[PDB]
Amino acid sequence: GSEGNVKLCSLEEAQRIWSAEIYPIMDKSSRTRLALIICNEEFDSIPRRTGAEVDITGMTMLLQNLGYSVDVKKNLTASDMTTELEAFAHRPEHKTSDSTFLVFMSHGIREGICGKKHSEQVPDILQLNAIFNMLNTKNCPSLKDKPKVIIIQACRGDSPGVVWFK
Amino acid sequence: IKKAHIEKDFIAFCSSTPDNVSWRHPTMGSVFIGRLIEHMQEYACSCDVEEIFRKVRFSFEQPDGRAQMPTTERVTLTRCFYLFPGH
Ligand SMILES: *[C@H](O)[C@H](CC(=O)O)NC(=O)[C@H]1N(C(=O)[C@@H](NC(=O)c2ccc3ccccc3c2)C(C)C)[C@H]2CC[C@]1(O)CC2
Repeated sequence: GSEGNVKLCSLEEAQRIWSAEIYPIMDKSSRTRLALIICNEEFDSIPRRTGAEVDITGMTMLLQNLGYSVDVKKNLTASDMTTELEAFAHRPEHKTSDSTFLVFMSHGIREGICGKKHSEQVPDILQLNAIFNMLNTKNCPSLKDKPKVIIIQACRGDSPGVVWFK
Repeated sequence: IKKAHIEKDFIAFCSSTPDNVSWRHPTMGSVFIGRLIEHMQEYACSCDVEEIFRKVRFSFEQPDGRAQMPTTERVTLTRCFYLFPGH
């Protein structure tokens, strides 16, 4: 996939970006930055997401280059995903961290993310509202006042996203 | 006891708009994922993540064949999140 190599901030460029309107960064040598990648490729009732390994490669390479230790979880149900997010939220490493990234890749509907067992008959959905709740100040006090970046690669229904004009 | 906001400092960034499809090349990967990586590599140094997500949406502005519009959702970022790559 992608190398995920980033243009680095110089010492001068970093010092130029100085203010009380920026999130603080912790010490490089001691901070314990974490990122989670949940990628559903193989599914029970819906088609296989061929090419999802190129996405995992690129995101993992980029997140590491940005200073995050990356955890990759594959082919999970909405319940498995909820338990995984609960565990991630309570990791002691967030206390000595300044931020987090959560990357979700799967099929989806308007309501939310598809689990491996999703079908029109029996739904397996992880709602976005649930992700925010599991990572909020109450459920994740270690990430209080720290930016929480969520990335969702998923359909949000089956419409083409267009209107036709003459 | 002291109160704290129950929900603060979040940003979610989805590959398309509510009800709509996202696209994925079967051997080359997702379009939104490829673009987000590229804009992050190029701009993590000089732009805050909220500015990068805007730049990603800009690259999708022209509907060319496989149209999709990434959208930023439920934003409670109170400050600028600069990644400071290399520090
Ligand atoms: C929705 O969850 C999903 C995106 C994902 O898996 O994260 N969307 C689809 O699977 C949609 N489809 C496709 O993506 C098909 N891809 C292409 O036809 C395609 C994509 C990108 C590209 C770039 C350059 C040149 C050619 C192409 C072609 C599919 C073959 C994987 C189709 C099936 C379901 C969709 O929602 C709509 C059509």
